[PDB]
Amino acid sequence: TVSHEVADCSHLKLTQVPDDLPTNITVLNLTHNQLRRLPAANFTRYSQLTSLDVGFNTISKLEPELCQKLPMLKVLNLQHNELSQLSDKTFAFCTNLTELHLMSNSIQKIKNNPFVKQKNLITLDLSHNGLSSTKLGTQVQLENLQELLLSNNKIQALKSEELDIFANSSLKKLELSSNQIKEFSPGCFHAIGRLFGLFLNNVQLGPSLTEKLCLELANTSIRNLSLSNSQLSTTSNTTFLGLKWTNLTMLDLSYNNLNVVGNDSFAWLPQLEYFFLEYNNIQHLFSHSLHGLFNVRYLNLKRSFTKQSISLASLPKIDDFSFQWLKCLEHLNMEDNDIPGIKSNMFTGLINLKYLSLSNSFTSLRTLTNETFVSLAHSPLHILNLTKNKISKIESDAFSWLGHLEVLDLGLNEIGQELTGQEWRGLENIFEIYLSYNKYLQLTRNSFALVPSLQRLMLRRVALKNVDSSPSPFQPLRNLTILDLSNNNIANINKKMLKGLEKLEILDLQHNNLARLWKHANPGGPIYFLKGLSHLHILNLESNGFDEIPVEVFKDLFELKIIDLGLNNLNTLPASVFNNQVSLKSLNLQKNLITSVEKKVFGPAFRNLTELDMRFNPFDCTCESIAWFVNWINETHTNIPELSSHYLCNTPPHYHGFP
Amino acid sequence: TVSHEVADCSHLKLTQVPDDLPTNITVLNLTHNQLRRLPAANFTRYSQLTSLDVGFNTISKLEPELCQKLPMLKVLNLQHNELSQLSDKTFAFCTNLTELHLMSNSIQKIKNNPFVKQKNLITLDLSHNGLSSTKLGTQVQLENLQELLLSNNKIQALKSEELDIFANSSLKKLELSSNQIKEFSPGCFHAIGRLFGLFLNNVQLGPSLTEKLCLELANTSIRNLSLSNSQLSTTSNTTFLGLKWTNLTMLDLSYNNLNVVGNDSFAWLPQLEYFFLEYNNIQHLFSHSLHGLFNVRYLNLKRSFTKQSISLASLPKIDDFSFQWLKCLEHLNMEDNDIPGIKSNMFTGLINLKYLSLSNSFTSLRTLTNETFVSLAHSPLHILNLTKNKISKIESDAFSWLGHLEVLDLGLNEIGQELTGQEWRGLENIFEIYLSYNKYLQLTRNSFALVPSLQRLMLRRVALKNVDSSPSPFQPLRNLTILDLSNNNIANINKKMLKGLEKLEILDLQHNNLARLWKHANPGGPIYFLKGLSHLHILNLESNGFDEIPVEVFKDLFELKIIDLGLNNLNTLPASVFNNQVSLKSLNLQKNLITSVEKKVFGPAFRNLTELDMRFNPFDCTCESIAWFVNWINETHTNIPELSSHYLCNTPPHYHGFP
RNA sequence: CCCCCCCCCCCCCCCCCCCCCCCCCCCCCCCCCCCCCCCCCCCCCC
Repeated sequence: TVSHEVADCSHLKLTQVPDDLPTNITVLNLTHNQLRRLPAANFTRYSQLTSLDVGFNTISKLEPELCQKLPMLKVLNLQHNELSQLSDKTFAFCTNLTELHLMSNSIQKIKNNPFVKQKNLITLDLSHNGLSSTKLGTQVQLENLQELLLSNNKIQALKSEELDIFANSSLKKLELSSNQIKEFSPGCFHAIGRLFGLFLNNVQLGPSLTEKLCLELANTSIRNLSLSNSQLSTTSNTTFLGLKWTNLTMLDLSYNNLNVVGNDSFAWLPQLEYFFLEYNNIQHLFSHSLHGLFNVRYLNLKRSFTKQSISLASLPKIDDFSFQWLKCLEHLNMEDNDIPGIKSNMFTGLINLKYLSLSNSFTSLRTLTNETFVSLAHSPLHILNLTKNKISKIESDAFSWLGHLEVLDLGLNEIGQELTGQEWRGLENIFEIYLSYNKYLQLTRNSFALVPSLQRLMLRRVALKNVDSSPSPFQPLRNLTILDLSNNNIANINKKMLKGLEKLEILDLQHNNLARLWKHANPGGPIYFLKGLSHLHILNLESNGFDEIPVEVFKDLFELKIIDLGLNNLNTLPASVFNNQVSLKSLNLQKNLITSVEKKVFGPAFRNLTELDMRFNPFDCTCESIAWFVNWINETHTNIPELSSHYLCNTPPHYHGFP
Repeated sequence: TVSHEVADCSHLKLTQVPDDLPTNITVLNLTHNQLRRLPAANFTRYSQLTSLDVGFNTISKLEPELCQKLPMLKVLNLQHNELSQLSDKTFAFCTNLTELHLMSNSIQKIKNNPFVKQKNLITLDLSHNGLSSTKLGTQVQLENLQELLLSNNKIQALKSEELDIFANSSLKKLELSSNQIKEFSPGCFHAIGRLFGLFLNNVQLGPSLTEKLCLELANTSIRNLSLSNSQLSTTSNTTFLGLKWTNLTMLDLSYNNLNVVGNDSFAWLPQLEYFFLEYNNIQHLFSHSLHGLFNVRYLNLKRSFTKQSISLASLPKIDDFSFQWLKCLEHLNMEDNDIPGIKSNMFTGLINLKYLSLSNSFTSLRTLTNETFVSLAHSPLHILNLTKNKISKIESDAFSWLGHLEVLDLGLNEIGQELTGQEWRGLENIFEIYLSYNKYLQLTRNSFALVPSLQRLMLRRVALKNVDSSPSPFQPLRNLTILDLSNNNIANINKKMLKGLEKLEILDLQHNNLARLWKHANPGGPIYFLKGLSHLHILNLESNGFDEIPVEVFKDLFELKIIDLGLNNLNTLPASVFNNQVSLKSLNLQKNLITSVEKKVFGPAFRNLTELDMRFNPFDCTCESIAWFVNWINETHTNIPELSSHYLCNTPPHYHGFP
C-alpha cells in the first residue's frame, strides 16, 4: 500500500485494516476489499483521518466507538456494503461529517431517528436502497443538508408528513430517480423550507401525473426540474400550468419519447433559460408550440425529431416561424435529426443566436442555394456546423446573409466542385473554415480572395487539384496561421505557394507526394517552398516519400519547435542542416532508412530537446557512425521512448539485433 | 564496316564503295547510303559476290560492265533507286540471277526488251513504279520466273497481248495491288501458261467488275485469289459464277466493307479450303448464304459483322442453321464482333470443328446457361475461347456438351460466383483452364472435383476466397503441373494445400500476403506448404512481404531451377538453406533488405548458376560480409546484369555508393 | 436448501483506436518501344 500523503488500498485484497501507517494520514482509502467487520480497537493509531472510504467491501455492521477515534472525520464513505441495520447511536459521536454516502446498503426501513445527532452534514446519499418511504426521522434535523439522493429505491408514494422533517432545510438537489411513485399528496413539497432542484429521471409519470406534479409544485422556489425518461409521450397546454407560479430556470424532457408537443404548452415558463428535449420522437412542430419561451438561452434538440421510415416516409416537418418566440436563444443544438431541409422561415425570429449546430440534421441538403439561409439574415450567428449533411454543391452567395459568421464547418460532406471564390462572399468576419473529408475540391487563383481575414484552413483528404497555379491560392490569406493540406496526394507545388505567409505557425503536408520536388535531379532544381516561414512552429511531413533533403530547406525556420519526418525514405542527410533550428524541441524520424547518426547533421538538432523518435531505423553499429549517438544517449535529458526496445542495430551482422 | 562472313554498311553514310574487303566475300550490303553512281571499275577486287544489296541509295544509272565482275551473282537488289532508264544491255551479261528487286525506281515505260538475256530469274519485283502497262518485252522470256510484282503502279487496263510474253511461264504469284485497273480483256489471263495466284488488294472493282473478273478467270489453274480491300460492298449469287470451272482453294474478301452477303453466292467453290472475311460490315447472315462451301477447312470472321450503334440498335443477327453447310470446317475465328448471343441452332452442322474463338464476340453473354452451347454437342471442339465476353455467371452443366474440350479460356471476364464444382461437369478431356482477370472467385472443397485430368490452372488476379479450406481444393488435381495463384491477395494457406501434387512444376504465388505464415512468431509455427514438391522447377514469390525464411522450407525442392524472392523484405537468411538446391540456375533477390552475403547461406546457391539478380539490395562493405561475395564475383561465369551500376554498398558511410 | 452483496481469476461477443503486410483503383514523374505530323540541312531525277 503505497502512501505519501494519502493511503490507497484499491484492489489489494485486504481483509483486515493495516496497522503500519503514518499517524498524520488524512485520507484512508480501503475500496474494493474484503473487510467483513470494522472493529474500532484498530483505529487508536489513526486519529487524524478526514476521509475514510471503505466502499465496495463486505462490512456488515459498525459500532459507535468508530467515530470516537476520528474526531476530525469529515467524509464517511460506506458505498455498497451490507449495513442494513441503523440505530440512533450509529452516528451519535459523529457530528463533523460533511458527507455520508450509503449507496447499495440494502437498507429496508429507517427505524426511529438515526440522523438526528449530526447537524453539519452537507451531502447525504441513499441510492440503490430498499426504502419504501422518504421518512428519515421523527423531529426536524439536517438543517445544513444541501443535497439528498433517493434514486433506485422502492418508493411508491410521497406523503407530506414523510418530508415534514425538512421544515428548516435547504435541499439544493432532491433525487427521486428510478422510483415507482404514482401518488402525490397535497402540500408534500411545501414541507421543505427551501426546495431548489428535483430529478424524477426514469419515473413513469404520464401526462396526467405530470400535470398533477406541476400543480403540486406551484408556488415554490424551484430552480431546476428534470423529467428525463419520464415516458411523457404527449404534452397538453395545461400540463405545465402549475409551473406559472414558480421561477423555474432549467427544464429537461430528454428520452421521454415525446410523440407530439402540444400547442402553447410552455406558455407558463417566463423565467426558463435552459431547455432540454434531446432524444425524443417529435413528428410535427407547430408555429405556436414554443410560445411563451421568450427567455430561454439554451435549447437542445439532438435527435428530438422522429427518424425517417421507408414504410410511410414520415419526415418530421417544422412549421414556418417556429422559433419566432425564442427571442433570447443563443445556443441551438439540432444534431442527429432528419429534417427535410431549411425553409424560407425556419429560423425567423432568432435575434440573439450565437451557436447553431446542424451536424447530421438533414436527410439530404445537397445544394446550398443563395436562398437556403435567408432566415438567418437577422441572426448574429458566429459558429455554424453543417457536417455530415451530405452537402454536394455550394452556389454563389450561399453565406451572404451570415455577415457575423466566424467559424464555419463544412467537413464530412460530399462537396465536389471548384472554388470560384464567390461561395465565401459575405463572410467579412470569418476566422476558421473547415472543409476536410469532402469529395473533391478544385482551387483557382482567387478561390480564397474574398476571405482575407481567414486564420485556419483545413483541407485534409479533399483531393486538392490545381494547387500549383501560377498565382498562389493562399496569397490573399495574409493572416493565415494554421494550414492543413494533408492526405490530398499533392504532387506539384510551386516555390511561391506560401510566399507572404509570415504568420503561418502550423503547416501540415503529411501523406502527400513531394519527393520529386526535393530531389537534386528535379528539372529546374529543388523547390524551396519552406522559405520565409519565420513563425513556423509545427511542421509535419509524414509519408511524403522523401529520399534526400536539400541543405538550404530549413535555413529560415528559426522558431521551429516540432518537426516531423517519419514514414519517409530518408537514408542520408547533408551536414549543417539543423543549425538554424535553435529552438527545436521534438524530432521525429521513425520508419526511415537512416543508418548513420553523426554530429555533423544531428549535432545542433540534439543540442536540447524534449522528445526524440528514431525507433524503426536501420542503424549501423560502427565507431564512425554510432559512437557519438550512444555517447549522447548515455548522458542526456531528452525523453526517448522505447530506447532499449526499438533502437536496434541492423549492420554489421555481428551486431544484428544489438541495441 | 564490321564483316566476318558478310559485309554490312547500313546507315554508315557511305558515298563510294569501300576498297578494303576480303576477296571471298559473298554478300555485300550497302543499304541506306549515298552512292550517286556505281562504276564497275571498283568491282575488280570483288569477284565472289552472290548477294549485292544497294537499296535505299541515290543510284541513277548503271553500266553493263557491272555484271562482268560478278559472274556468280544471284541477287541484284536495287530497291528505291532513281534508275528510270533501262536497255537490253543493262541485264545482258547477268544470267545467273535468282532475284531482281526494282521497287520505287520510278520506271515509266519498258522500251523494247530488257529482261530477255536472263532465263534463270526466279523472283522479279516492280512495285511502286510508274508503269501503265504490263508489257515486259516483245518475245517470250522469263521461263523460270515464279513470282512477279506490279503493285502500286499506274496501270488502268489489262490487255491479252500485254501478258502474251508469258506463254510458257509459271507465275506462282502475280501481284496487281493498288492499281487503278477498270477494264478486262478476253483471254488476258489465258496467255500465261501456268497461273497460280492473284492478288488484287486495294483495287476498286465493284460487284460488276468482280463478276467480270470471275468470268474471265474461268477454266484456269488458279489456286489463290485474294480480293482484300476491293470495295466489294455487295455480293450476288452470280458474282462468283466463273470460278466454278476452276479449282480455287484460298479466297480473301478482307476489308471489303461487305454490307450484305448474297444468298447462295459461294455455291461455285467446291474445292475452297481457306476463306477470309475479316474486317467487314455484314449486317444479316442467311441460312443459305454459306451454301456450297462444304470443303472449307479454315474460316476467319474477325470483325466480319457490323458494330452496334445506339441510333438504331442494329445488332448483327445470324440466322439459325447458318453453318450447317460447312461440314469440313476445323478452324473458326469470330473475334471482335457484336453478336447478341448464341442461339439453339447457331453452330449446328459443324461436325469437324476443332478450334472455336469467341474473344470479344458478343455484346453481353452474361450468363452461361446449360442450353447456351447446345449447338456444339456434335462438334468435337478442342479449344474454346470466351475471353472479353463480359461473362458474369456460369450455371451447372454449362459445358456438358463439350465432351472433347481440352483447352478452355474464360479469362478477361467479370465472372463472379462460387465454384460449386458442377460448372465443369462434362469435361472429361479438359487439360487447361484459364480463369484469370475475373471479378471474384470463391473456392470450395469440391470446386475442381469433376476435373481430375486438369494440368494447368491460372487464377491470377481473381480475388480468391476460401482457399484455406480444411480439404484442399486442389486435392483431386493429381496431374496438375502449372498452378497460378498470383495477385489474389491470399493471406491464409494451410500446410496441406499442395499435398499430393508431386507433378507440380511451375508454382506462382507472387503479389500475395504470406509473410505471417513464415514468421517464427506465427501461432502454431511456420506453415511448410512447399514440402513434397520434388518436381518443382519455377517458384515465384515476388512482393509477398516476407521478413524471414524458415530453415526447412526448401528442403525438398531438389529439382528447383528458377526461384524468385524479389520485392520482399528479407534482411537475414538462416545458414544452410540452399543446400538442397543442387540444380539451381537462376536466383532473384532484387529490392530486398539483404545486407550480408555469406558463404554459409549463399555458398551452395552460387555453386553453379546462369543468372543472378541482387541489384537493389543495401549491401554492407565489410570484410566479414562482402569479401567472399566480391571474391566470387572476381572469378565466376554467372551472368550478373548491371553488376557495376546497381550492386552498390550503403554501409559504412565511408564506402557509401562504392560498388 | 433459497434470494441478494462484493474480491480474485479464467473465457466469449460487440464497438472504437493503432501498427504490420498485401491487393485493387487512381494520381505525379521518369524511361523504353510503335505510329503519325512538322521543321532544318545535304545529295539526285523529271
